[PDB]
Amino acid sequence: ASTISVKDENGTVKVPKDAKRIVVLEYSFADALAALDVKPVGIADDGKKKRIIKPVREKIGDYTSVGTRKQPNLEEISKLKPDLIIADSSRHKGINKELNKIAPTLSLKSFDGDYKQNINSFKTIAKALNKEKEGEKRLAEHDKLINKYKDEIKFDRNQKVLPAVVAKAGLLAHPNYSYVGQFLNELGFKNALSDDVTKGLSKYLKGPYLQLDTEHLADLNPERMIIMTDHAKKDSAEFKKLQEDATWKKLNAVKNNRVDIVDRDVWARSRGLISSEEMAKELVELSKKEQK
Ligand SMILES: [Cl-]
Repeated sequence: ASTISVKDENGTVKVPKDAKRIVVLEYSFADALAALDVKPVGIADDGKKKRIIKPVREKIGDYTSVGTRKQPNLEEISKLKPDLIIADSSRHKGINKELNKIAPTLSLKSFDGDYKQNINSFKTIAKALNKEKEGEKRLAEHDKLINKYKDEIKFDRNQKVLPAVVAKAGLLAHPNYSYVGQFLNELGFKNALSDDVTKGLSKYLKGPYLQLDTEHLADLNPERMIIMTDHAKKDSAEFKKLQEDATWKKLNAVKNNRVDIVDRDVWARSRGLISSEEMAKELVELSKKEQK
């Protein structure tokens, strides 16, 4: 057994050179494999086929679900007898010992990784699978496409942007160092949540995100909002109570038609090359709609 030594979040991992059958425990890792022409044999898809973004889903074809990302089914992982497991360095610390009994396991950033960190995980996966050259070519293609979309997004970058999900009668905002915040910065946007602003709102942190009630949204008053929801729906009970609020109606982004509701699976959960390409493409389309 020859191996390839790579670094992951726990140190060195010796990956067998014959690794072909791979179980992945986050969506970004499934994108990484598909980009490299590898079909994972198992995926923690939360029991929802639609959670794997369409172009990735269709490329991979049939696979076996190993259950939720929160609590993967180790019986199902062990039954697959994989060559390699790719686990999330934040989600899967608890099961790491058990996973290592089953197969060589890489522990890589996804859930707690920003845009660049997710890219890096992709690079580690490419190296682990003796596909470094293929990964370089794919990433050069990706970067060229992202920059092409950047140039095609017509929005005025001086309109500061707030990316957020809906939570508890307000917005749970993704700050400038989040995956979404950093990606928007890559596209030349200015996050409304500057470092100073976020410092001044930190008593409202809930882990990685900032809870903003309508009072604090009104104070921030970002020129643009991107609200990520399941199925890109805007008629949930929570969001409707928010949209009915008097302070909401006075917001600069609301009055001026600069609030866009986008798909949470694509924008927040996927964290892949294909999904970030689709996020950028969507911004181009939105920016080209009848100005009105
Ligand atoms: Cl997620």
